Amino acid sequence: MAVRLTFDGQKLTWPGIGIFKATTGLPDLQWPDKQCVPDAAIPEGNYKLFIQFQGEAPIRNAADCDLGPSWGWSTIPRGQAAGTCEIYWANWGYNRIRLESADEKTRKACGGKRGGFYIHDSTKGYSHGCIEVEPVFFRILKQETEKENGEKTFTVNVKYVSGQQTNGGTKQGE
Amino acid sequence: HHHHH
Ligand code: MED
Repeated sequence: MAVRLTFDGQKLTWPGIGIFKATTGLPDLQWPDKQCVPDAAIPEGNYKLFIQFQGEAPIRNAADCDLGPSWGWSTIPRGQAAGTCEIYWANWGYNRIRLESADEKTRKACGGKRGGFYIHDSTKGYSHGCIEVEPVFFRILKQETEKENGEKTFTVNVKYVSGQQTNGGTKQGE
Repeated sequence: HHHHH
């Protein structure tokens, strides 16, 4: 399978399946014209998804509640397992998939000064310089990939066609 | 680091 997701600031599209609510940037930075500010909407371009499932995310510094980087699909320590880091790691969610710039224009965006991008399934209505997606995305990802046998290639193209706020309504409702 | 948490 080869899947080129698209993200327009409010919706993550899986062609042939459907649409997922999605959000990028901290509360005041959810704007295409702020995409080179740290923790703002992710820069436009092409990114590879690392969907290999690798279990729990590494913990770079538990004392500082600092998760390490990892190039795959990993889970977030939460609840009692996270201890006092729960409040911080709720901003990750329960799942994260690493992204990496995949071509020249994307690697050179913003002078190359931004990075550490992921798709993750927190329900905050914001993201610390990443893409927060409706949690069902990860259930569909698991179900679709576990019924295929060969190589599985996932990318996402980020393209803002509107100046509207890059918030897809992912904050937990009612 | 790109992130502190
Ligand atoms: C230290 S790189 C800037 C912060 C990172 N989270 C980003 O949004 O690109």
